[PDB]
Amino acid sequence: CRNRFVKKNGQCNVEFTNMDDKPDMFTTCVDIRWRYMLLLFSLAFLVSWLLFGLIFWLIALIHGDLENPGGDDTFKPCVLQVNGFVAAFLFSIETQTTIGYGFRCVTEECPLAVFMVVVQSIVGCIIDSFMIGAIMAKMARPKKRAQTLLFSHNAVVAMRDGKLCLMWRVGNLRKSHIVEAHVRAQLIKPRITEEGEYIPLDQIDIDVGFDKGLDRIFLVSPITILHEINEDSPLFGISRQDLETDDFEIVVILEGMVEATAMTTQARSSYLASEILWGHRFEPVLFEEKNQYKVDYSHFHKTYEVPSTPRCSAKDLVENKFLLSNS
Amino acid sequence: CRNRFVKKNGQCNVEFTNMDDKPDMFTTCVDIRWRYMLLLFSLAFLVSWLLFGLIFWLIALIHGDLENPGGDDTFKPCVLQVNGFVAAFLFSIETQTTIGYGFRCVTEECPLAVFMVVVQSIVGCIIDSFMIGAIMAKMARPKKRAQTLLFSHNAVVAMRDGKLCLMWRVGNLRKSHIVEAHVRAQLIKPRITEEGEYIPLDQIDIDVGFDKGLDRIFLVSPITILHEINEDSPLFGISRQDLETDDFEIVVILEGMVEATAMTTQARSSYLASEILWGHRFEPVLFEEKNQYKVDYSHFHKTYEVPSTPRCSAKDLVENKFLLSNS
Amino acid sequence: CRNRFVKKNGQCNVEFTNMDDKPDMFTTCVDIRWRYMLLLFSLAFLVSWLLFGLIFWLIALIHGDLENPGGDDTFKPCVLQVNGFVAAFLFSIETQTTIGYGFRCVTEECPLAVFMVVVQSIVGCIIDSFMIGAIMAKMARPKKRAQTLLFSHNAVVAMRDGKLCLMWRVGNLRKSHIVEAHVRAQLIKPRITEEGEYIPLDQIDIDVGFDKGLDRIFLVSPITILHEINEDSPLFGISRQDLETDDFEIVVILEGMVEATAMTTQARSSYLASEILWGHRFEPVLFEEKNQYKVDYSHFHKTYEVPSTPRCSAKDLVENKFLLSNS
Amino acid sequence: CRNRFVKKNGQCNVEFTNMDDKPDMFTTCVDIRWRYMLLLFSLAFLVSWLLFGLIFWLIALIHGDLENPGGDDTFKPCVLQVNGFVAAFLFSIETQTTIGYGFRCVTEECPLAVFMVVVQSIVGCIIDSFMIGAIMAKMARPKKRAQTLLFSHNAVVAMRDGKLCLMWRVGNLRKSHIVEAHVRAQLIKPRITEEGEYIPLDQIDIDVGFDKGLDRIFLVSPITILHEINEDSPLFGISRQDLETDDFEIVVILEGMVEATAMTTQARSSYLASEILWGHRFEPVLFEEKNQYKVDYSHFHKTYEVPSTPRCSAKDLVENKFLLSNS
Ligand SMILES: [K+]
Ligand SMILES: [K+]
Ligand SMILES: [K+]
Ligand SMILES: [K+]
Ligand SMILES: [K+]
Ligand SMILES: [K+]
Repeated sequence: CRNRFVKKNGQCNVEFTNMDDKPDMFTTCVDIRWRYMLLLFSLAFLVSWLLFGLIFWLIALIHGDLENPGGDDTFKPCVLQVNGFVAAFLFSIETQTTIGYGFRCVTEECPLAVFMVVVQSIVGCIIDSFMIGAIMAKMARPKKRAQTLLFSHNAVVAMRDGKLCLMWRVGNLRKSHIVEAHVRAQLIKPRITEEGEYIPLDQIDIDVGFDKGLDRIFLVSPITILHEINEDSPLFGISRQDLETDDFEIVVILEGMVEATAMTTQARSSYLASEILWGHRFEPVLFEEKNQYKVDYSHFHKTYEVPSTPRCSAKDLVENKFLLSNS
Repeated sequence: CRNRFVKKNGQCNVEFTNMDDKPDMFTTCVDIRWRYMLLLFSLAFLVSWLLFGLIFWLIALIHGDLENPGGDDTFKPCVLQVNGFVAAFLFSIETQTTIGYGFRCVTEECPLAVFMVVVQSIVGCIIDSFMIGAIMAKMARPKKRAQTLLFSHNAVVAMRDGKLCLMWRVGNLRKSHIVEAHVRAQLIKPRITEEGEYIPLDQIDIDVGFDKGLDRIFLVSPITILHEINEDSPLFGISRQDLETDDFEIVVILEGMVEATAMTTQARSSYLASEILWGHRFEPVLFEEKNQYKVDYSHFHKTYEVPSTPRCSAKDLVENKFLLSNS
Repeated sequence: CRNRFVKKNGQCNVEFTNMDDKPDMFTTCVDIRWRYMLLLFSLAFLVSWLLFGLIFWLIALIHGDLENPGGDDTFKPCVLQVNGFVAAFLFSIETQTTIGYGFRCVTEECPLAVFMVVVQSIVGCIIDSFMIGAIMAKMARPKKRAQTLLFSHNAVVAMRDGKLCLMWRVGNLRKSHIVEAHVRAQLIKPRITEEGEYIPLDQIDIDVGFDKGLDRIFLVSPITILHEINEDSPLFGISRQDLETDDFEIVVILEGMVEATAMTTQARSSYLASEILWGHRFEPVLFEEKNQYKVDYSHFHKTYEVPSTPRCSAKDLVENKFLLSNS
Repeated sequence: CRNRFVKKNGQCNVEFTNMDDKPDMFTTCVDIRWRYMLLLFSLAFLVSWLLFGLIFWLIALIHGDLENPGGDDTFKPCVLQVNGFVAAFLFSIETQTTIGYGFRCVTEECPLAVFMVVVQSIVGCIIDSFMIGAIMAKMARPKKRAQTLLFSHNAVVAMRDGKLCLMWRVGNLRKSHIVEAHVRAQLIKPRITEEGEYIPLDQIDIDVGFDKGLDRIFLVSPITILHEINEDSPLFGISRQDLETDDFEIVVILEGMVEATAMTTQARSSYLASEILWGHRFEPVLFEEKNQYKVDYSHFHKTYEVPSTPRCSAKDLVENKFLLSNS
């Protein structure tokens, strides 16, 4: 009844508080939402359009263009047809977007106006490039990527090849592969060291074959991950009855390079002591039909009872062999 | 005669069925075909062009512009020269593309029309950016990348340095390298555990040197991968005659970071029991000519018989030594 | 009092000198600062605008356009309305930016002028593309990325589970995870080999569990890294009093794939002999409140004394057991 | 005198011949040279500009526009001011580039002409996007990236800590780090197995500490890589005199994730038997000056003689100890 450290869906159940400070662009960019980033960029356009519009309007005002927007034989405006702020605003937009309808058109008359068109051209170009890049950042780096990996709802304890094992099933929801895929597991419980030190949650490795490289998996059809419960296992002393009492949690991990997303992935899940099914085995999901193999995923989470499974702990199992040898 | 789990070309022979649900953009993007994605984008242009065209047409209609498109001394249209829907449509296109010929040109007269030009400018800019990004997504993340790695058509069993070995050849088709390249192999067969549990396809590691780090290869010219068949090998009890009987499959893997594609790669192949050549050795592909080394790839798949190869299993080989020692 | 090889913040304290030579674009690009890269691109625009402007001006000059910019019935200019260098300059800008107001407009009259517009169009397009790319390079590859990982200010020496240990704490400042995270540590001191060879700084591994795969960590809430001090440890012979004398440094590393930045990361820190707190333990940062777990980061760096901690070295600790056994 | 398998600069000395076939875009793109890719894109522009120009010219021809380009009260051209092929060509360019000067301007008159402007707009947009992407491909994936890692010109054999060792030096030419850096080495020679099989070049691991994880290095200042020559070493039986006779090659590798280029890297070099200096040691490159450490890279390749170095092989060294024990 303690609590869930990692949720069934992989989400971690911890919140951070009281964090100190630092007084980056790429991370900041991908962290913001679409609607806000698009609002941001449209704001960037408006502001720059309005700014230059204001400048061209000032220039026109001072030059006397407002009273002679089309010019004549004796008089040439800085920008043709700026008759007021709305016109200046339009000329700004038309310049920066590069629409350039041309009714409002810069002339050779004013160095400053020519300068301002050069500047706005460069700015408009810079802004666009930043928008193209930010849109790719948030594009190729989404926070929501759909889980490509499935863990079974339950783990189970059963005999395989003379050994009592903790077992859980992993699967790939896509035809795409996972490169250099490998698995890990941890038992999560609080504990007090013999020296009296309290460890709120201790993370204790569950051996899935790392030392022989057998934690490395080639995952096509769903695979059943195996933990042999032995002297070195944290579950060594745990019997079926201990299970309905004990408060602990097992975190399971699958890591690898997903050929779809191109990025290294960590898929997570969790089994509470109460979510482990003793004396059970998974229903087979894999079937061969003539020319081809098929996986039926509706059997993925399903299990069946194996009543011949011993109800004592692995430690009892071992100790009993040594007890009936000597006598 | 059972069936092929992995095809010679690396393709996996399994199909998934009965999958449950989830109710992403980047993955969705790269999964669609070119012609459809290009059709999609052209559709995006049409729709937005038609939409704004419709809006400018409504504005023109209500303002009375249709009857005075060029305006006069007493009357100024919202957008010059919109005389009907085709003209409005053109003005829309010309605005969003930023072509801006200028015959059809927005004026200062109508706040709403100016507003709409601003909006369309932003939208056109957003659309373009998404097209530039999607085209890179599908660009830098192709599904068809040409296999850069070659496995020999056959594996073989022969003596090397006093040991009976399973051997197969791998090669790089490019001058480009593979960083942190390493190999793996698995024997694939169904089996029943002593407890009566049926495993439709069990995946059993074939030791290629992982424990000594010898599974790690520096691949320039083709290399012959070696599996010593010993007590711990699944092939320990298999003789030449067992081979023409037995139903099983060996999957071979090569993983590494391809310096060409920049992405971590898994190259796969398969050898059926019937595709393993007992008492054979690969023809050498590597030759030194004066100043330089050359590889002749026409010898890559070729093998020759070594009649002195023992036809008994490795287990017989060992057991026989112990049988002629003691006597 | 020797010196700091690695700073507390991970920065390395070494400078390179007397480096020889090589007589790339992507690296060169990301190495330059924003303001200089933006200045660079604006310079690229100016230069190309000025160049073509000069060319159109020459063409106009030679054709006689300067004296008849608008043309007439008997005479057609190469580019309409180029009346001087400022006009030519404007036409250049208007062409390359694709603003194209159209008052200055190329005609069918001069093959060379048409040619030049084609060329400038291609160049302007090339320049833009390079600017869009460079801006992404520097965008997705920043030098300043905010440290996502925290090391405790101090390490400590205390008993855990019957063993004297060197301990330090690591933490993730973000809810984002670290894929395939693992840790390392080194003792840095100069030394002289028995053969008389001087090694200015020798880097000696501190065992954090690599051989059992226990150097691999699943990091959610802060974790305390453990080095058991034993026969094989460089700290085996070091007591509490040796600590206030000895001159040495311990470098701690955490490597992994950060799910935020998408890139493989190396976080670093350092503990001088004087920064190690003997007979101390870290304050717990992790607390369970009902439905959820919380981390209080204000306790991250904090420690408390454990007076029962032995002040002798691990070697003394061992040797003393063997001394009181035999008697 | 045999030959060089790997050049001092890391380049591999092998050429492939007689390769079979496959009947991708991203790889193909980055493989082509700049000048050709830029020529390619400019060709793409020309072709599309010429094509549509031809179409608008046909349309104009058939409509009768060539004889009335400006139109009048009773007659409206499909595109204003197309008076011939040069004009049509200009209108094409002006449309696709989106310059849109506007002297040549499409009208509402011809559905086909409007259609063609829509099509060309989409095509021009597609072409541009492909150019922006290809330029990034070749941008972020260069073939020439400057070597960031240096190997010493020579290896050496000397005693360190009671053991005869093969040694070579590696260094980072940049302040940038290498994440998860690790080293490897191989002895390359042809050999004949006891069964009579010829291996043109056999690649035999040289143990740099892989089993203890000591092949993993934290590289700041140059480091001297160590191979202890022992029973399991291929160099076990090699003395100083054997060195001036023997024909063999040692390939050295350094792999890691370069924080600069963001990509996993393999740096390579080679030492011929003749390039190994027996009874030598590297000059120290690292020096501490007060507040800071410095590396002098002009000492990087330099070595000095250690006359006390034994000239016999490691095997002799061992065997001699056992010879003077027993007597
Ligand atoms: K334009
Ligand atoms: K334009
Ligand atoms: K125009
Ligand atoms: K090991
Ligand atoms: K990796
Ligand atoms: K225009």
